[PDB]
Amino acid sequence: MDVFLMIRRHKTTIFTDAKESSTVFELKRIVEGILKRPPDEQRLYKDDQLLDDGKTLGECGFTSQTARPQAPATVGLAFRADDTFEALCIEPFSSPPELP
Amino acid sequence: MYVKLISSDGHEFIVKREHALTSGTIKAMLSNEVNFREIPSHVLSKVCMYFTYKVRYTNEIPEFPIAPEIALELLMAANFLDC
Amino acid sequence: RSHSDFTVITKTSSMLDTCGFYWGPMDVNVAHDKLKSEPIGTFLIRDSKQKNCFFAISVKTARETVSIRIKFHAGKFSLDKELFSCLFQLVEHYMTSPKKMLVSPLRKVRLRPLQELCRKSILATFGRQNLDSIPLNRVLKDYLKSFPFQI
Amino acid sequence: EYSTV
Repeated sequence: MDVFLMIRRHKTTIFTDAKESSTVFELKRIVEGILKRPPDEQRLYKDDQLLDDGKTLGECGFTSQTARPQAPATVGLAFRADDTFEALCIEPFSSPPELP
Repeated sequence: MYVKLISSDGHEFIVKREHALTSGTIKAMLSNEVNFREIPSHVLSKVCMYFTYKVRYTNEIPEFPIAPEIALELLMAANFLDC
Repeated sequence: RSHSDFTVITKTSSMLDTCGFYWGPMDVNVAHDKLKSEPIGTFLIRDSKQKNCFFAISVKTARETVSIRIKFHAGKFSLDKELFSCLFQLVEHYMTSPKKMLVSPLRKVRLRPLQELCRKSILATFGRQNLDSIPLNRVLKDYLKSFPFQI
Repeated sequence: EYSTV
């Protein structure tokens, strides 16, 4: 089935979907067309787990049951700053105020 | 292809262009970037989920969850975004 | 006749068109055949072909799909012994009670706008009474009062 | 076929 994701880096959030049988590298190819960074300058993360290029989204734990359109799964993104890849940093969203 | 939505706190939300056309307001003010200086990120992120939710299930539909703390601000955005 | 009974029926009819799960003139057979494919507890409001019956509510019970008529007597709405001033106040009552005869309404458009889903959440947490204690402007406060129900 | 309760 289809899996719905949120690819987040710094203050950028990309809403996209893919097949559960699709690979992480295919996801990097999507980010390349959007953010103009090649796949060898990208690293995708599930929580703190670095995802392998050849593993499918289903194998990485992303299932249609756990990543719905109304609750998309969060995928961390880091770019290459010269030698290495920058540390994973996802700016949190704001919070709603206290109820009156 | 894709459009970039920016919240009041500067958070960038990149969604499919066809998904953003759901909002009549966004449809009126779009060429590839729209600035929403009055909508915070936690509300605009929820709206982007509704776009995917509305477009995907437009066809027993699972309920769209809305936390009570964001209901007031989300209503103000939905009335403004016309959706 | 009866005085303010006219002002009530004309007001509910506007709210009947506002909500999505009112199907107007509908055959009893298609109402039961439509709900037989729906999960248990899904209700629906439709017109009644009877001459002494304004509206009917078709719900799918655990055993079978039943259609219950709605009586209006002296400004009060009742099902076929609890009276209610508004028809949707009657719907909300049977939706909140532990009996759960009614759970979800089968709307013509199953996917509701975000404004309606927010409105339903605003009323569920504050209530129709506190609608004027809300830090919201007139345009949004009037929208909340346009359909003030948790339905 | 109608009922009550």
